[PDB]
Amino acid sequence: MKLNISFPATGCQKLIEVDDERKLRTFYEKRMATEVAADALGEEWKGYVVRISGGNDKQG
Amino acid sequence: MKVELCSFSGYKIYPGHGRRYARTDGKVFQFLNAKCESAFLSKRNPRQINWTVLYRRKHKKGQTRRAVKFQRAITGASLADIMAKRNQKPEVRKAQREQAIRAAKEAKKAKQASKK
Amino acid sequence: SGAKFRISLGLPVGAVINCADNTGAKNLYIISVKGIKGRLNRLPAAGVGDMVMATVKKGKPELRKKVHPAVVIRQRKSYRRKDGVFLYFEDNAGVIVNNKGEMKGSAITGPVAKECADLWPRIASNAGSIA
RNA sequence: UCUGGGUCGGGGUUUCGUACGUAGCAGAGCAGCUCCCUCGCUGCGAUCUAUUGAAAGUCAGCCCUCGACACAAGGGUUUGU
RNA sequence: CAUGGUAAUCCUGCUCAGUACGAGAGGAACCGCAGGUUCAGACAUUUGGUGUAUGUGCUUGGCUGAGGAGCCAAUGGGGCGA
RNA sequence: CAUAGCGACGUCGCUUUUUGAUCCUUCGAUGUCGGCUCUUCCUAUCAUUGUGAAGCAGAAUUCACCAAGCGUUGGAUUGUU
RNA sequence: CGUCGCUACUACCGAUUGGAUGGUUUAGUGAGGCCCUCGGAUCGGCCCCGCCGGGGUGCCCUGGCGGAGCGCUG
RNA sequence: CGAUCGCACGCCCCCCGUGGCGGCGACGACCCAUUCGAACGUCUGCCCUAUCAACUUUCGAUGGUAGUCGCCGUGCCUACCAUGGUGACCACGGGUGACGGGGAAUCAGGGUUCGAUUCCGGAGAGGGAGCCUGAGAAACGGCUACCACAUCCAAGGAAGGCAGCA
RNA sequence: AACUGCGAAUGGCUCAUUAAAUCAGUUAUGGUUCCUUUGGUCGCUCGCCACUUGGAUAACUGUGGUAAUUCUAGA
Ligand SMILES: [Mg+2]
Ligand SMILES: [Mg+2]
Ligand SMILES: [Mg+2]
Ligand SMILES: [Mg+2]
Ligand SMILES: [Mg+2]
Ligand SMILES: [Mg+2]
Ligand SMILES: [Mg+2]
Ligand SMILES: [Mg+2]
Ligand SMILES: [Mg+2]
Ligand SMILES: [Mg+2]
Ligand SMILES: [Mg+2]
Ligand SMILES: [Mg+2]
Ligand SMILES: [Mg+2]
Ligand SMILES: [Mg+2]
Ligand SMILES: [Mg+2]
Ligand SMILES: [Mg+2]
Ligand SMILES: [Mg+2]
Ligand SMILES: [Mg+2]
Ligand SMILES: [Mg+2]
Ligand SMILES: [Mg+2]
Repeated sequence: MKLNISFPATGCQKLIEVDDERKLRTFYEKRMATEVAADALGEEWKGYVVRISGGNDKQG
Repeated sequence: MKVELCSFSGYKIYPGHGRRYARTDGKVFQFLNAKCESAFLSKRNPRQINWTVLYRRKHKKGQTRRAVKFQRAITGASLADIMAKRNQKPEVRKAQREQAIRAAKEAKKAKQASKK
Repeated sequence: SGAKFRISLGLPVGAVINCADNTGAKNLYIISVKGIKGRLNRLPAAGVGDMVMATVKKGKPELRKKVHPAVVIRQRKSYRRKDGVFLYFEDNAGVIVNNKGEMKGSAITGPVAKECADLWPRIASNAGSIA
């Protein structure tokens, strides 16, 4: 499950290819345009709240 | 731990529970039990059955202003350049606007003097 | 690959199921099931993915008084799918095939059980949807 | 016995599906009051809404209580190389 | 443990292998794998069946002055049901 | 090419799942067809296990041996066997 | 001239509760669209008004962050 | 009840001196007229058939009243009324190997056959049905759904309409 | 390139449907609608931006998803 993380204040969006579903289950069953504290993704994401903004199915 | 599906009643269905119904038209449903299945097969509306999730959120049972804009340097001008330009408040803009007036007056009168 | 697992049968000999292909038949009267050794007094019964011998009871007259192979693609009896889901369909249906497995017709109306799909690839290609 | 096991009660689970009563400028309307009111008020009215995923049952062969209550070192028949 | 009973059976698909063999047409087998049939012994987590828990709604006729609460109709009928 | 597989003319047997022959038991009565159900037994083995032979290249088939452990089904017509 | 016999052809009757194909409909189910009544996942403005703020003079011209007014609207 | 765009570029200066005027257009518009039209109406005219003589009238058939809807007039539809309407001068029904006409063939005169086909009008885009947009479409070299075909797939989906020229 | 405007409802093909229906002549819209062209009209109204007001979206940069399309998402 790739992640197109993007910061509007700086551009510099990048694609991160995670493999731990435990990191992503803080996102699971959250609608779009909702803010999730992404402290479940490693230690590099502390103090970070992120907003879901879409995605694509397995079929694109 | 598989996919959790939802019923006629909207309840969460766990693996090993309930049935799945595949109609000929291609739509497929799943039901938690035979109470939910029979209700669906009798064409009873889930929004009129009190214990249904659809009823409880229709009847509302049991249940801000943000604005930020950030200044960024653009292609053609650095952030230092745009800040100094937009911070000419102490009569620097007055200096530009007064040299503009004298240049406009002297150029317009000179253009009238150019012709004869 | 992997062989087909056991499912609930539901359709004995003498059951009239629908005909989901465009061959011009409206139903198939099951007269026997392929691969049934059988037992005393026990009717040979078939589920989805099973080859049967069937005679169309109504439909085009050129198909009527003949015995055709057929493959059950939908069954109205619930069957367990080795992962807890008990699936059943709105109706019993089948398609007319030859002994080689290819379908006489060219289209299938309605879903097709996954067990029947991966057992008969020629049915799978013509399937509108897989249940 | 470090008590025991009962009987009620409580909680849990679960089954059905939202109780009586009260309230409503909810309600097809209808019948009575019009100095009255400037759009109202007195009754009848299936049904609807809120109280209310409420009410009711749940071991008798469901689970846990240590809450209440009484009761339990008692009875009878036998048995020896 | 003397003694008595005694139980498992058969098939298909994949691979071997379009191989051996054969002029060609055709066309195997052992090892291994995945499953079935008939039989047997159980079991109820799940799906289904039952259902007088006479459990809980719905409902016809009647009956208790009415509401409420119920009851009778040899299980009144019917829905869901531990 | 008699004998892979067959076997005429003849001849020797076995079996009691055919049908006769007889009339020993039963006439102060042994309920007389078939089917359904259910168990067991026989082998003269249809299939399966192990084999031998062929006019057995493969496949399929046929003959024969040890062998009855297991199996031998669903139906239309007919009271039927 | 007719029956009878032979050979071709063409129609007819005929069990088959025969068969096939158009078209018009009763009734049942009913995809989809449109309209109406809702619904409100979201996206904005106003009330900003906790803060440094401020100027005709604590009585803000306001420059941005920020709380959130948990209200009024599109 | 113009917050639009180009073309050459000039006039007035008293109030002065920085502003007011200026020509050619282009784009635009609510409404009127015209043009291209469109739509529904009036009168008259059609092939064979009675082995089609009574049809329409529930579910509108005929008319009235009042509405809804449509661009408008009307049973177009709704409600309440009245029982009407059409037929041997052929209704109604059926068939057509029927798109209609301008026309074509044959020719004393009268007539008889053919007109799918390049002009005019109509209809249709495999069969029906429903619509978005637009002045104009029930459009199909637009969409939506069903039916009949048929396409590619990693079977998770996606995409169609030569009675246009070949 | 993309937004915007226009056109794409014309042409071309075919004759299945269609028997007072279409169509031909004739007549009406005083029962209607009409892009575009052209001609009218655009100071007729008393009523701290006008020296000109606001936000997004394209195109573009950048990250992709999908076996796949004139498929498209986030920033
Ligand atoms: Mg039997
Ligand atoms: Mg209790
Ligand atoms: Mg022993
Ligand atoms: Mg045995
Ligand atoms: Mg009653
Ligand atoms: Mg009562
Ligand atoms: Mg009594
Ligand atoms: Mg009685
Ligand atoms: Mg039941
Ligand atoms: Mg004797
Ligand atoms: Mg006797
Ligand atoms: Mg005797
Ligand atoms: Mg006896
Ligand atoms: Mg022997
Ligand atoms: Mg025609
Ligand atoms: Mg013509
Ligand atoms: Mg034409
Ligand atoms: Mg336009
Ligand atoms: Mg058209
Ligand atoms: Mg169309």
